[PDB]
Amino acid sequence: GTILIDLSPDDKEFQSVEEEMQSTVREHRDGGHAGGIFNRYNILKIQKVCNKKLWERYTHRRKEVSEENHNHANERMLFHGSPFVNAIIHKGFDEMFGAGIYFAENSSKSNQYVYGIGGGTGCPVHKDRSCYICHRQLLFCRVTLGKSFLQFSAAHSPPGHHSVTGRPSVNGLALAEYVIYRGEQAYPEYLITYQIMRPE
Ligand SMILES: CN(C)CC(=O)Nc1ccc2[nH]c(=O)c3ccccc3c2c1
Ligand SMILES: [Zn+2]
Repeated sequence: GTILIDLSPDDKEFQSVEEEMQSTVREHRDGGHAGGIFNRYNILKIQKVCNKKLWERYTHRRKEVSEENHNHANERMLFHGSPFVNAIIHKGFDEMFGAGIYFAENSSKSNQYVYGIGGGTGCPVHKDRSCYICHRQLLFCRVTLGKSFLQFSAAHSPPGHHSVTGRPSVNGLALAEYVIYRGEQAYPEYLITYQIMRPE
């Protein structure tokens, strides 16, 4: 029962999401090996994901979490990159910091997983991990963290916790990464279609 509502570029909801994509790009310690070499994206399309089943399932668990955490869901908007975005938007999320589902504040970190682990073999057409041509897709997701276990960084949550926060302890300009272990603690709210852009 998933529908995808296309947002117009002049829509304020389109604009606030593009600005989160763009302003959270960083350099990566692999010099672009996994995700490509770029400072910004070309946003081709932003679609709002509407699914009543999956939404109700998210909100039910969010209420459970907040009740176990002094009425605080600790809800964030985070990026998720995966080859299986198609399954995720229709079926929901299913089952470094464990065997959970990973999310990032840096859009460019999630971009490293679009074609698979460590960027896989790159795009299906050119086998190029820095392809400036093929169309990529990321999810921008509403995620319930509850009480998050702090991990200073370079299955189930820990007892009494609802998620893990990977705090970058060495990396200079990195933002945080997060892990949940219950698929129903995240709702995929926007599907973003884009290309990475070659520096001039
Ligand atoms: C056991 N690991 C090789 C599996 C793994 O790394 N899976 C995986 C799979 C997909 C992932 N997608 C992300 O957007 C992401 C963002 C920040 C950190 C990790 C991820 C991410 C991680
Ligand atoms: Zn390509």
